[PDB]
Amino acid sequence: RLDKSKVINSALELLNEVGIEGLTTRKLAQKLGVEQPTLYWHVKNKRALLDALAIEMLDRHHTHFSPLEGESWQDFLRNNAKSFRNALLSHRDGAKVHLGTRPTEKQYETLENQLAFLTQQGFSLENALYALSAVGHFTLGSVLEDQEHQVAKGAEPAFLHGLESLIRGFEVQLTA
Amino acid sequence: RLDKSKVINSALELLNEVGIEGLTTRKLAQKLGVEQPTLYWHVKNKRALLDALAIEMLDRHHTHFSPLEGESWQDFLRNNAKSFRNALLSHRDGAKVHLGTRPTEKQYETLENQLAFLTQQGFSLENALYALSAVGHFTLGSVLEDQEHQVALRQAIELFGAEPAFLHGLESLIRGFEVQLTA
RNA sequence: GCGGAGAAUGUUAUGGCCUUCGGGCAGAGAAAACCG
Repeated sequence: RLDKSKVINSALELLNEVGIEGLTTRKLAQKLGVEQPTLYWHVKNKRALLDALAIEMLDRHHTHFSPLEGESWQDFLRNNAKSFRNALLSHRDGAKVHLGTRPTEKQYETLENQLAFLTQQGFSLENALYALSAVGHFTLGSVLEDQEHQVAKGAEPAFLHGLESLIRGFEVQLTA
Repeated sequence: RLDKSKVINSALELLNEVGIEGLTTRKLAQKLGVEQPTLYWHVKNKRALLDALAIEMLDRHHTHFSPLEGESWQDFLRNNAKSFRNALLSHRDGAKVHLGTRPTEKQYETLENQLAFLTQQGFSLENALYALSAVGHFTLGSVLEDQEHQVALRQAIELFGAEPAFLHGLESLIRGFEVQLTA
C-alpha cells in the first residue's frame, strides 16, 4: 500500500494545501487513509518529513547544479541559481522547508566539484567559496521574502537583474 | 510598573534566551511576573510581538539607513547593508523575526528618499529599485543562512568567520553596480 | 510508581487545564482526562 514514493508525493501536495506551519503529520496520515502508528515507519516526525521534502524538491527541479560541459563559469552560476530558485518555487513555502535542513554528503561532494570547476577557470579558492556563497545567499533570500510577501494577500525581474549584478561584478574582480 | 518599553526589552531578552520558535506571549508574561490577561493589553499575540520586536531592532542598530553628508552612493549601499546586517544580528534569529513583517509608512517614505538619492546619482528608477532589493535580499539571505547554521574543501571549511563572505559578497554587487551603471 | 500509549482533542495561548487554594501545568511525537 504505502511506499516512499506515495507518501511524500501526497505530502508535497498537502504542503501546497496547508503551508509549512499548518502542516501536521496527522493530516498527512488522514490524507493517506492510514493510522498514525503505521505511518511512523516512514516518517518519524514532522521535522524528518520536512527534510525529506527538501531533499525531494532539490532532486526533482535543481537539475542545473553541474555545468554543461562547454559552458562558461558565468552561465553556470546563472543557471545554477535559476534551477536552485525554481526548486524552491516548486511548492508553497519551498524556501522555508529547504531552510533549516542539514545538507547531505553528496551536496558536499557537489560543492567540491563546484569549487574545483571555478578554480579551473581562474578563480582563487578563497574567491570561489565567496562567489558560490554570495549567489546562493542572494537566491535564498530572494525566494524567502518572495514566498513570505506572497503570504500577505514583478519579483522575478528583480532576481534576474540582481543576479547579473553579482556575475558582472564577479567578472571585473576576476580581472587579475 | 509595566510599560511597553519594558515588555519589548524583556521580549527581546526572552527572544535571545528561547528563540523565535519557542518565544511565546505566555513566557513573556511569566518573565514579567504578570498574568496573560494583563499582558494582552500591551501585545495581543505572538505576531504583533514579532513586529514590535523587529521594528526596534532596526531602530536601535540600523543607524546608517541614510547617506552621510559627503559620501559616495557606493559607500552608502555598503554601510546600508552593514547596518541592516548588524540590525539582524542584534538578537538571536534576528533575520527570522525581521522576515514576514510588512513595513511601516515611515519605511516606505524612507525608501522613496533612498530611491531619489540613487536616481539623482545617475540611476534609472528601474535599476535603482533592483539595486536596493538585491542588496537587501542578499543581506537578508546571508544573515538567515548564518543564523540557521550556528546551532550546529578540506582547506575550505577550515577558513570559516561568516562576515568575510558577506563583506566580499556585497562588494561583488557594488562592483557590479558600478560597471553596469557605466553605460 | 508506570503499563495500554508515540492515546485522544488542541496548536502559537486576552484562553484550555491541575490545585494540597499557597500556587502549579503544558504546544504537532501537548497539558488534561479515563482504564489496570
